[PDB]
Amino acid sequence: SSFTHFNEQGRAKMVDITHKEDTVRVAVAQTSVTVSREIYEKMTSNAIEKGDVLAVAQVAGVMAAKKTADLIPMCHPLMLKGVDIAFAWENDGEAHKLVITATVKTKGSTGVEMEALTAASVCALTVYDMCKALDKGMVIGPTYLVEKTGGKSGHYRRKT
Amino acid sequence: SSFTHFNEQGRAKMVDITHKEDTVRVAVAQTSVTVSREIYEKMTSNAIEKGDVLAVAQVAGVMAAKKTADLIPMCHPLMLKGVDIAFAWENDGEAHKLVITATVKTKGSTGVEMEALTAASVCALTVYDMCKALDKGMVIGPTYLVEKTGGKSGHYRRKT
Amino acid sequence: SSFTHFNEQGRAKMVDITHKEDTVRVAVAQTSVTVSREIYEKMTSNAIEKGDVLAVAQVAGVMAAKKTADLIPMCHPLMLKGVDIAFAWENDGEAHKLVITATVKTKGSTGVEMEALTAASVCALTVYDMCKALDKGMVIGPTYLVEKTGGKSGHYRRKT
Amino acid sequence: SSFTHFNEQGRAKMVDITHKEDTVRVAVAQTSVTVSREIYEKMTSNAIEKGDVLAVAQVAGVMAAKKTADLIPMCHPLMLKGVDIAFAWENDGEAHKLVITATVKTKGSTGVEMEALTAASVCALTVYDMCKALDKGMVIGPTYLVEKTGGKSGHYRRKT
Amino acid sequence: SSFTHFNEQGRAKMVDITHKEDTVRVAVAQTSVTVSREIYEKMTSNAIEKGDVLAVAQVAGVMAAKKTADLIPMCHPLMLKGVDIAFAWENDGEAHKLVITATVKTKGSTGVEMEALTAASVCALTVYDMCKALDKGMVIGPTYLVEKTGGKSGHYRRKT
Amino acid sequence: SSFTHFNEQGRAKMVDITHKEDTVRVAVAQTSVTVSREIYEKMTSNAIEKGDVLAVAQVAGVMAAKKTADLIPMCHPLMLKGVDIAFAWENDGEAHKLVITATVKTKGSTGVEMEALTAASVCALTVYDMCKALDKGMVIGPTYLVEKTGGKSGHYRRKT
Repeated sequence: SSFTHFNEQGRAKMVDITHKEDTVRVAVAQTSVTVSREIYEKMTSNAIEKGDVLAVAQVAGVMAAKKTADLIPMCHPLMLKGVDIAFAWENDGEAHKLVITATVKTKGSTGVEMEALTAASVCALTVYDMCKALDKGMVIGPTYLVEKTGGKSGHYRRKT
Repeated sequence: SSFTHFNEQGRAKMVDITHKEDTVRVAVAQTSVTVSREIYEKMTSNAIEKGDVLAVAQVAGVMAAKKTADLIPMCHPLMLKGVDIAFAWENDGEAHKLVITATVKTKGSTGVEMEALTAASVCALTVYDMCKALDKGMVIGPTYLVEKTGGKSGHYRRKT
Repeated sequence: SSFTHFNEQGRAKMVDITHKEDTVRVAVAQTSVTVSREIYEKMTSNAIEKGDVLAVAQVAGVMAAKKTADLIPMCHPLMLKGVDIAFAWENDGEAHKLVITATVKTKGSTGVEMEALTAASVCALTVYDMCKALDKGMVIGPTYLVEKTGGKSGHYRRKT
Repeated sequence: SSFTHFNEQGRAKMVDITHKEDTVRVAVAQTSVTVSREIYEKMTSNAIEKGDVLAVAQVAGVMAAKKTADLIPMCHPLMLKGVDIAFAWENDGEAHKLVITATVKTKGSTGVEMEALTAASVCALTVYDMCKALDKGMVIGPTYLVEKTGGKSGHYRRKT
Repeated sequence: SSFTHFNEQGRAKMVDITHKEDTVRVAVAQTSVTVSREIYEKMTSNAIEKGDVLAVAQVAGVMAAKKTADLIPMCHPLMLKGVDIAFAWENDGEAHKLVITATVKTKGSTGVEMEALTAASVCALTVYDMCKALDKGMVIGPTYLVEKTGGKSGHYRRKT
Repeated sequence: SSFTHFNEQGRAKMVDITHKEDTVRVAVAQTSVTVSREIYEKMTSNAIEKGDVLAVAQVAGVMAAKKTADLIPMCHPLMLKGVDIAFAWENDGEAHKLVITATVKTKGSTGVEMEALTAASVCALTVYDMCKALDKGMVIGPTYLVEKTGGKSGHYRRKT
């Protein structure tokens, strides 16, 4: 086993994928934002705050998926065919945990794990930006790959 | 207490900071990447792999700090005065944990918490991109604010 | 009277504003999207379509204000202090007309008319993108400046 | 009929077009800029002002077509195969009206209506930026789709 | 003497300029494009080719000045106050040489040498892009700083 | 022979390549940075300065290849399949000359000469940015195309 993102001189390169074949590739990444009770309360009630934080974070996440190659040095620029995000409130203890799941799809010679991970990361950062006025102690993550299909390494799926 | 990023119609807005005063503001954010033993071994030895993953991730993180306003919908575009990142290998158990700490500085009417958090997040994503060929099970985070100075809310510092 | 955006050789330049003074500047721009009855009905009822088109368009508009200098060749890159957008349904006849009003604020040596106009334009384009599946005949505009304050030319205000 | 840009949770998503087939797609959009007599005179005579406003606006429009996915939240990033813009002075009354027509072409599973509309919009905004020193009362639009070919909805063509 | 763009760990950082004072800074950079006789002939006659290559290259150069921080890893994002470019045909022998001179101005705690150099470089690349259909043998450069004012290192001026 | 980047009205357009066929295309560009003895000494010894300038410049160059269409007005946005850069110190006299060679690969209907040239140019500019603290007299270039394969004009190769 060995790195693929370094060249003959030990420096970063964008791996040549010219020969590889084009297949349907999908990647699912997950992260979360743990928040204070106050933040959870204001995000789940429209009694006073009618603003939708998730709608904004969703948009940021989708747009981030498209900006992945602009942010990750060696990532290839791809023609994403689809990007969607799903939210779910959970309770990792007594604290409220917003779980974020990003799914990215494409047709090409390279996976979209980075696009999914980046979409999830920026989605979380946006939730943080929209709620930080209430509390700066919010915690993002862990962030990880849930699964990916297509490509050489076949189907990947985090064990649970 | 209340959200600041929503307008009179319950939709997202970039808060007007015209009246606020310009002061020295700093923000420190932290995250990490937990990796397999193989990834740790190849990143800490130059015997075969001479490529520097941290050098690439560092560059990505600094550039991400500058792209923060392009990624986070309601963030103000700022003239960052400084951005630096520090790395440290730790052992959150028997697994190797790369700790990433991003520090951002500026002079203005709004904090740089998002710039620091974004810098740290993309730095981590880049480490993941550079090592994923070896293992897709890497875990990023938790990501959180360590401290921030300047501004209304005074000095913030996560308790440890 | 004469152009300011052309140089000694008759080609485009970014006008030097080094000597000018920094003052509070605001700009308000307006546009609209005329839509079919079906589009209006689905955007104003949550009975089936619960998606908020305006929330997405609002985010796009704010982000576009920040990208103004990236899109308009000779515009100066500014540290926007605030950006907000307001919506209102009107009836320019028997057809439904969504009126969009973008307000941009800053502190500097140049106005933000372009930022407001661009914010409004992209906000409208986003409404169009979100509803085009229903009808491609939507009409955007007219788009124009409502008013601007600060600067040499003093206070401007479109007569009505 | 129903929206396609919203997901199972009522939030924005980039529609999956993985299954669709790749065909030749074209889109033509139109807009205009109504200007004062003075602006028209200086743009149509090289006696004193030799700067070419249309050359600058043309460049901005083409570049905007490529930035469409960066500006419109749910638009797919495409490999545009061609982008061209045409100008024509008209007289919508006694006032001078610069008509702008943008044509975008590509080969893929999704239309380029947004790319054409965005190209036209930014082209107009650039004309406004280059002439605003003379008058801020310029009016942009209406902006609309003239026609599009390829895709499910077959050939579209605005009736005149 | 020592590098300023590396941190305590030997990796890239954006130097903190928080303490420095804000002064008027200017930078002038120069480059050129050596072309074949055919390219020179078509660029200097409107008999058949009426397209203005310099107008396009000028726009690209100005826009590149603004994108400098997006391209150069450790450059600070600045509020440029002015950007202009000048062209001149010369004869570095019997071959035609288009000389490009970019001038950038700002008010801040850091010079704009990179903005001027980048503006000149992209301006040249654009001339190349517009004429490559005629010949791929065009040569760009040398590219260098002509002079800079303001800052610690005082006034710099290349000896001739 | 004639320009391809101008339309029927003598203004810039992105040439339609819809009909052309997709083939493997490669482009190799070269440039250099001539530096003072002091700069060469600090870049080739780790005795004190352990920072790797080439690692940073390499990353900037690869990322610039992907940003080519954002910088060069009429360039088509492509799905680059590979980007690599190679360095070599030479002595164009008694002065030290860092030679930079960028290779870009893709599969499509248009060459990647601009991507290679842009990658090389920004790589050089980054070396300059990282070393300018030591000397502002560094000279970049000449920059030129070494060779390109695929496409109509067949195989191109600069004579030496």
